[PDB]
Amino acid sequence: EVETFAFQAEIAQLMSLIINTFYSNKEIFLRELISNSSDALDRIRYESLTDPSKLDSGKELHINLIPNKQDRTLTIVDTGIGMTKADLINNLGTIAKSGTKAFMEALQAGADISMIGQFGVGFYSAYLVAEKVTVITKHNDDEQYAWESSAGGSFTVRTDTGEPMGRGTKVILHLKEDQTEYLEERRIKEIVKKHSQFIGYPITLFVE
Ligand SMILES: Nc1ncnc2c1nc(Sc1cc3c(cc1I)OCO3)n2C[C@H]1CCCN(Cc2cccc(S(=O)(=O)F)c2)C1
Repeated sequence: EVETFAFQAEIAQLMSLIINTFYSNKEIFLRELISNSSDALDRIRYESLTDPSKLDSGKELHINLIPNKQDRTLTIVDTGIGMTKADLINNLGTIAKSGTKAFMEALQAGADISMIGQFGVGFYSAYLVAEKVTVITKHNDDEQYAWESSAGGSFTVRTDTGEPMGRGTKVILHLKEDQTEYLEERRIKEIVKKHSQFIGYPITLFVE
């Protein structure tokens, strides 16, 4: 049972801007996703101070980067706090509406796409390099879901039938045909070193 949803017009507008604007420095997507993973790892660590039981779904706090040339995917995996169905359908968009407006205001005033993370919507920078994004996520006290969107104004949510994760989020980037450089070990290493070098969690780059 797959549910189909329309993005708020403001989010659809943001995604179109990311897809349509000529902007050569696409590699910033990876910093934005790693930063989101780090923040989600922080969140579950903090929650666990008052309530140790929230690590019952996994004590290890880390990030994996998994390239796959057969599937033409780059997956960013974390064991952070995860997202609920209510998040995927309602709450993320509610919060992202404000950040999107500020970001577009800043772009008018002369900012560039590389500062998107200051507005809380760096996730959508995935669409610089991906034709489709699939998000697998599991939050304590909710089920594992698959969110998916190829932009175009809509997204889908299903209960995920795949391998159970425990707790956390997988962002699966289905890369555009001309963006397969982000599957190459040397390129990913370069980018993580340049932009994500002080992240306070292990980042494991899987080999093909
Ligand atoms: N890896 C990750 N792990 C966990 N979470 C991640 C994440 N990546 C992202 S970004 C992302 C990923 C997406 C997306 C949109 C975005 I925008 O659509 C499909 O998938 N988020 C979502 C976070 C990013 C920081 C701002 N919050 C606000 C918030 C909302 C609701 C509830 C709370 S609360 O419980 O603390 F009150 C807070 C959401």
